[PDB]
Amino acid sequence: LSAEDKKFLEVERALKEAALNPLRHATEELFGDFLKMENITEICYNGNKVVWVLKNNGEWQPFDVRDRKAFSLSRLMHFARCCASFKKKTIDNYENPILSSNLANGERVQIVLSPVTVNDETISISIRIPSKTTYPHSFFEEQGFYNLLDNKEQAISAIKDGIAIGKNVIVCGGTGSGKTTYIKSIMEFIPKEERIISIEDTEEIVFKHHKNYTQLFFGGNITSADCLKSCLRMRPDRIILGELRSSEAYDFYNVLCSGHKGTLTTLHAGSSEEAFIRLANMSSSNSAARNIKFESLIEGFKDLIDMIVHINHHKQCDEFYIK
Amino acid sequence: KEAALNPLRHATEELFGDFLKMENITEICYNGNKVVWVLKNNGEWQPFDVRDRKAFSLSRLMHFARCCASFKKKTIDNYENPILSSNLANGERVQIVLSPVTVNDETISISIRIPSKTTYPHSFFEEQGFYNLLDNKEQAISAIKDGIAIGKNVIVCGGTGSGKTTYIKSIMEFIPKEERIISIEDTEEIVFKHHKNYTQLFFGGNITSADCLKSCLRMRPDRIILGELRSSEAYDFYNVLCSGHKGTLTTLHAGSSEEAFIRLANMSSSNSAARNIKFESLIEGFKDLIDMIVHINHHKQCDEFYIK
Amino acid sequence: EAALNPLRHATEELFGDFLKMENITEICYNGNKVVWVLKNNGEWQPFDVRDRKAFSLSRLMHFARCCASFKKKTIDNYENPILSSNLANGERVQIVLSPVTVNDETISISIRIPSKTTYPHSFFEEQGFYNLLDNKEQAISAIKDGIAIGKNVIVCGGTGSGKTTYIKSIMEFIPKEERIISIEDTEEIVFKHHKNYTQLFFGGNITSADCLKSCLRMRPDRIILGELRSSEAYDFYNVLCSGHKGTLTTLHAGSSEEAFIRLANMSSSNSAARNIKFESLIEGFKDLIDMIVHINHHKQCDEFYIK
Amino acid sequence: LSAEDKKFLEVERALKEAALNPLRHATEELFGDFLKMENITEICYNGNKVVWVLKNNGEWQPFDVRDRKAFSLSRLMHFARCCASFKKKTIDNYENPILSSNLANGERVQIVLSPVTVNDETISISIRIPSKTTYPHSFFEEQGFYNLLDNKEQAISAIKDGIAIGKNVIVCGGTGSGKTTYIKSIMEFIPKEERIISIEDTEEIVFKHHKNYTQLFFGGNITSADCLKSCLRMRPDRIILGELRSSEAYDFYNVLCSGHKGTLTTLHAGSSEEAFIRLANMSSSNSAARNIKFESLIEGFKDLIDMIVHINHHKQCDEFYIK
Amino acid sequence: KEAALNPLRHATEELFGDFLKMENITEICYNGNKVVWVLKNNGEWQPFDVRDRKAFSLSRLMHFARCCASFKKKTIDNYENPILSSNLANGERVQIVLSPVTVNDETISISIRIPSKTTYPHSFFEEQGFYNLLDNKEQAISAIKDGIAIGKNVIVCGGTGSGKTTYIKSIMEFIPKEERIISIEDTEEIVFKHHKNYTQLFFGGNITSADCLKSCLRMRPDRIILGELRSSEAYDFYNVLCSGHKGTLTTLHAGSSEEAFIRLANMSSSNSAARNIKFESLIEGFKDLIDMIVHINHHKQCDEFYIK
Amino acid sequence: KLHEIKQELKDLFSHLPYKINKVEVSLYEPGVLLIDIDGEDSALLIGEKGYRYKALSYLLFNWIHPTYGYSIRLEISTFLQNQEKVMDTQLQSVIMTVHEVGKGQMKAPDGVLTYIALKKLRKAFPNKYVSIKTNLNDEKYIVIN
Amino acid sequence: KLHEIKQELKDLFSHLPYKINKVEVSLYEPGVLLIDIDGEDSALLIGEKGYRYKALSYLLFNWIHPTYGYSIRLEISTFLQNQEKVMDTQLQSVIMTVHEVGKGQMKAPDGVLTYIALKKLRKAFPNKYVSIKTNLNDEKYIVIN
Repeated sequence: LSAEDKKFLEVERALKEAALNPLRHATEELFGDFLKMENITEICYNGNKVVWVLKNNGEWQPFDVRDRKAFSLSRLMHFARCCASFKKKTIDNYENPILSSNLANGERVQIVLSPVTVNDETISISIRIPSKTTYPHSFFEEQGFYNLLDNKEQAISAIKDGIAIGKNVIVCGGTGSGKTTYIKSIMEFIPKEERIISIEDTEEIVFKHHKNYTQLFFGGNITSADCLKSCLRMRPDRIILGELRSSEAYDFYNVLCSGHKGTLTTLHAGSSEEAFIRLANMSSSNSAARNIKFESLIEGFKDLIDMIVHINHHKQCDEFYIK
Repeated sequence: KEAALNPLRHATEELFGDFLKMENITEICYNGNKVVWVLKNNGEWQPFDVRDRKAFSLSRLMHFARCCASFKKKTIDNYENPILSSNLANGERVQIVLSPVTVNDETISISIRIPSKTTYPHSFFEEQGFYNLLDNKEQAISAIKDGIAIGKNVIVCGGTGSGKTTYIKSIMEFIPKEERIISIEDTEEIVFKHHKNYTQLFFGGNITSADCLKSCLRMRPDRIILGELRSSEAYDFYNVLCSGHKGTLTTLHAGSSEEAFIRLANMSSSNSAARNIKFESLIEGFKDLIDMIVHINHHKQCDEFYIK
Repeated sequence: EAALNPLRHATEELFGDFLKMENITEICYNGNKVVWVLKNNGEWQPFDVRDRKAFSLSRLMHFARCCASFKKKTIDNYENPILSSNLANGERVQIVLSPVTVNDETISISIRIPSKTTYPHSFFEEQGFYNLLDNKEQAISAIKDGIAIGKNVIVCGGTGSGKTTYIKSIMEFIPKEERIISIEDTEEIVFKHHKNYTQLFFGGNITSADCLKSCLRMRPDRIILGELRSSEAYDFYNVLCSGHKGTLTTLHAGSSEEAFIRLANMSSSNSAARNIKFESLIEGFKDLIDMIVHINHHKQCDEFYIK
Repeated sequence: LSAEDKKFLEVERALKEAALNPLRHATEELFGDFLKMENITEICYNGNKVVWVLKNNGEWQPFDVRDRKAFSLSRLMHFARCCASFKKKTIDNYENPILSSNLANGERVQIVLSPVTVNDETISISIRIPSKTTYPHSFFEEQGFYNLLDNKEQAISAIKDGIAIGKNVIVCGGTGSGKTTYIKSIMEFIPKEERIISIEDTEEIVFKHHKNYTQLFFGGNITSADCLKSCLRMRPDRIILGELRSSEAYDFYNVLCSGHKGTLTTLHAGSSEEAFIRLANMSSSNSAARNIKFESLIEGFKDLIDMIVHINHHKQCDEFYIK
Repeated sequence: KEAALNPLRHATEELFGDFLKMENITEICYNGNKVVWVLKNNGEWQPFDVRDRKAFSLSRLMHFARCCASFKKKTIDNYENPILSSNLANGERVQIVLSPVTVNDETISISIRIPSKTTYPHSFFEEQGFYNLLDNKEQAISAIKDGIAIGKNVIVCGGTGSGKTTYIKSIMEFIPKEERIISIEDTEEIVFKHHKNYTQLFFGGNITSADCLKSCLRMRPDRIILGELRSSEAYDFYNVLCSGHKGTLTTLHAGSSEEAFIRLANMSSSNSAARNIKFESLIEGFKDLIDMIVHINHHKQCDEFYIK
Repeated sequence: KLHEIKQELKDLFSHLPYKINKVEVSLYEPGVLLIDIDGEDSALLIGEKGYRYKALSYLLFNWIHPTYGYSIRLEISTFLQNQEKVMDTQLQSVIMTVHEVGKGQMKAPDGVLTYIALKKLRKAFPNKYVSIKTNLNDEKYIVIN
Repeated sequence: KLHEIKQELKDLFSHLPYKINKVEVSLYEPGVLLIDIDGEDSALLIGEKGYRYKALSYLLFNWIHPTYGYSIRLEISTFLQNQEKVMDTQLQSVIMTVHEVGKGQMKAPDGVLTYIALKKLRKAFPNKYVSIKTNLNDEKYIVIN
């Protein structure tokens, strides 16, 4: 009976692979050479025979693809349609010219078509590459992450001791600030005996110091809030929420209110004050928060967030907010 | 009932039997990597390797999961229903998560909540220093004893494992023995040591917590004991309060009294019938009707006793 | 009367002895061979029915299905374990079965008996209802003259204060020529001085607000709203503004100042009150309510508020 | 061609009469003797073999109908179903036990059934009789209408001169205060040269001093607001709005804002302050007013209403509000 | 077009021909009782008996009504469509109401609005004392002349017959001749005495006033003249303003400047796209963008000239 | 009931003479009666652009639906089936727009034609929301989205 | 396309042996393909309470719908036709509650049974809002109002 279940698993895997094959093939045909590059964060196509690669160090590098059959309009439309259909969406030159989707290994794809782009021969593609390499916190201390703070060693102690005792911490910055790489480094300071539950859409967080953990993933008809609701029934000591983007920010607020300490998350913000505004604005789109004053939403987060670390565009902390 | 019951009982014993026999435990967890984690009452996680056990295979874990689902007329699969909240045969809560919500094909997450089924007298709480941290200590004990005798609306709040249900059972002494009690629960936890006239209600399947709340209003209760507030039924709970019966007891997850009120209004807001009500009015409504909130800390002591 | 007979015999066989008892308000069966009766004095009396074949699970289930069939509803151990129905005459019944009840062997039955008693107001005077008041004889004159002339009156207090009992006795002072419309959940009000009246009842998909709306289209002289609970307080408020005389109602509140606050907060939970300030609501009720009688747990008036 | 149109009109009248006949017959069967009574305002049946008649003088008179076959349950349910179907509604002992309808001559009917009434053998019926008789304003002056006002002759001058110059006037009171009878009496003081347009659901207003006028009526799929919209396209000097009941009160507010003076209306209120509250609450249920502060709605009416005359239960003015 | 046109023209002449030839009239009304009421420019209603005219029968009046309806691809009947807004052949507005909205079977209400088609120069307005009531008289004339030259958003408000459109035509002198003008109208009233580069848009049937507003934004106007604000298109008119073209002219029914703002917000509110926007924000938006409001009284004089 | 209706329509057509030959009343669909009228004076009951036909169809509904519980289908000569055929062209043309785009619209036809059009559009287009919406010009359109 | 699908399903059923004799792919409805599988090892593809049948029906959808644009009807032996007949009983019982009351509900069936039930209930019940709502117990119900 186990041998029949073991055999049927192979039927499932073959059928999953069958589904992903047209996307995996269309991806390799266009972006294979670029996806294989080391230390990349983003790949962009702008509709004029140049592929732009953004490296981890912040440098944009162009590549001519005028010679490649893969960057024909029909082959780019094929790829876009595979992307669309993979997340059960449509992309067209009419009512759906904008697509947010994913590639097979889970990287985010943004596609824009005419008439949103400049002309009918212009197709825009942006692929975000997930944070892969894991750095120890020593790397941040050695490479000058805290150097802009006029209280360097006091701030480092505060993050270490705050993470250890179970303070609610948010790490914010813009895209490519290294938010996630930094969250992972400070997981070192969560006592090894704590049961961690992480919530992400793709696997980025790594567990180097913890043995009792479960990773939860959202996508399709499973939302981040569905994972958070499940998380609370799984007896966690620590909840790591990969990123806040929209309405789940208010689900996160209710977790903070439920007597749960020691939460760790990231969002896109330019400072601690902008983080609170961003939190309140993301929470606003939620059912429970539809009749809540913005000012009450803001004050609610301010009473509950212990530390905010903001990272600038040069991967240094420029604000260490302590409550 | 027993055609569905036997498969689950044997599957539970096969997998978690050695761990369910353990004393003074509060949680059993499986993370899909041959280790059974037990959380003890003293707050220590203890790992038990089960790689050498034939009982732990993907198919046996998956058989147990489906048995757990069917027992509560639910379904679990790797498709539309990869998250399950259900129960073991004797009623302990089970959270099961499958791929694609777990990291891969071969990862099954299982979390079993072990109830503290022992019932302490309130005298035992007093003697162990439950109220000892409090500045308003003597006024709290008097409010618990006299307030619950007259008939007041009390919420016991705190985190998981803080012993909210245990404390609730203890304060039931102070409800006069003559009063008719109606309880509303997910699982049978509340006991009736002092009351002969009572009816237990249990929600599941087609019957929601809110259907039990509406029913209890037509069953002439003196006291209504709602096991726990979780979501939209907080709005129906507020209606139960507005029809001013003698008193109510309930539990909630909150870190303080002020967070309890925010939390009550938040849960009521997500109800369709409250979609055009000001959040302020929801809060204020609960502030009118709730008489005492007892917050229990992580060391099982009251660190805040709110009295209206 | 044929389809109104197998229920009569089923009710007769099971609850006959208990239904014939005088001065009762509730009959409960909790699935454990004990019939609990609530008397008008507020006391529960157990009756052991273990030595009766009539309280068998097969018999109780026959009764349950009769109540279901009578109101064209269903009751089973699956999708439909909770039933709201009526006995042949009209008394409300609530039946709960497994799996909502504790086990296989448990049926819950609750029967609500309508009131048919009214205390005279002279009873309240001689039992010392007004004795806590420094202005006793003025307060008695004020309640009698006020109800007669059409003043808006609220009677408040807690469970077991006798709010409804008192409000029913002061109905004596409404002139007998007045057309009265009452709005209730359960039949408590008894009409002994008025021959022109209509009773309205809410429940299910019919709200208190619905009866209030209907009431305004039924040419009433007086409106008696049994009790104020929540959002209908706003509908009640508009009735106070629509040019009628002398609305009577009850409320759970501990004083006049608590009453106005509770009135304003109850109104604020109405969808139509979304854009109204709390301050406008409270001042509104204060401008319209003439008298508030608060009764304590000893069933005496400890606050007599006059506008 | 005129002879064919004249002939087809008789086909229309015969088919209208055919539709109304079952209602007209069921009405006569039950309430014929009572509807023929002089000086009546309401007829009520309470579900216990007594028909209650309310006279113009405020007296309730009972009539036993235990002897009449017409007051059987099935005959009463037949009548109720005729009433329901006449306004394209249903009445039943389940989801629709409450009915607001009309009789053939346009009188309002309110019907309540079990389970809203006390038992299955109880049917409630309330018939409102329209204000018929027209009184001259001299009747009001002679019979002591203004006698409670401590500035009698000044108030009478104010109403006469205010109506003449085109002030916005509201007459309020409870049911049977004689609101409509009073509106009609003060139409005397609108200059005879003014084009009046009235808006009602049944014909109550009479035109004794005016020759240039049009009566508009709402019912079914024609709302009061539809008539008000049409009215503004019909070049009126004076707009008489029979009664304010719900959302059309905000349509009436916009008319006042459109630079239209000399409007005349009634509503149910117990004083001038209660009239403003009532106006704001009725306006609240309207589309344009869904996001308007109650306090702004109140202040808006207070800036625009010139006079409010309130009538007590003894048909006397107890408040003469002047702006 | 002329298969539908001829029946209406002859039916109009048969009924109202003698009254439409009358000079200095503003309105023709029929109330269903053999009397044609004519409103003169001097504000006097004059009754003309038509009981002796064979032309006035129920069937002829009903034939005219249907002809009036068909001309504008509309329907009129005693059933779903008893209220009609339409036009005569030469474009004058007609309001027709039938039973059951009128008092009986045999009552037809007809209201015909007679446009004042004569165009006065602005000098004529100044000379007749249009601005003479005003305290801010000279600042008003300067704001009209200089403000409209630079490009400002102005609303002309007042009641029916106050001559709003007439006044609008006069102030068009002060729009520089080089500017491209787009007008949006129900009926052709605006004239172009000073501008060679212009396009007239007319709404009807499938094309709403809002469709014309959206179209004009893609037709590169310097000035947009919207005939009148009536309802939901006030929200689309606000969008026209937000895209900051050089200037706009429009009319509205309001008793003052503050009532104009309330009125603009009220019309915008009844739009589906504005259902979750605060009424305050709507008002404020208009207060930001509207530069001058000219209110004309019942005697055709400005009694308020609002300047931002 | 069918008897009482026919008894009343023959009754009426000879209290006020039309050359009316057939007056049939029959069950057409669940809850719908066909009233079928013909004769030499049949075009006199259709009227100028079908105004009398429309009046009759409303008036028969307002009598028969409240009294007998039935909706009606009126036929005078071949008038209605001609109107349905003409309507069928435009209507097949609307459903081809709503299938090549997803969104469509057609002006509401005269009288009960709108309601026939509604059911036919509601039938090709489960699962899509067919309803009748009104223009800023007060023009009625059947809208599908 | 029908060829590529069958070529892949036969392909797969002999890289991991099941006694599989028929694998047909055919057009079933507009935009719907019937995939029909039989053999001695047919019950091994249905699985304990149809869990493998449900898995296969989702997996075939997730492959065929994104790549070929077709939705799927899966049949293994007579499994689906039996489930449809069983579901037909309760489903007529619902339709008779929604016609004697107007309001109804049935618990969402397993896998594509829900979607078959939706279409059938959406067909009796234009014009009525057949949708799938979830309760406080996280139990899915098909609801008609």
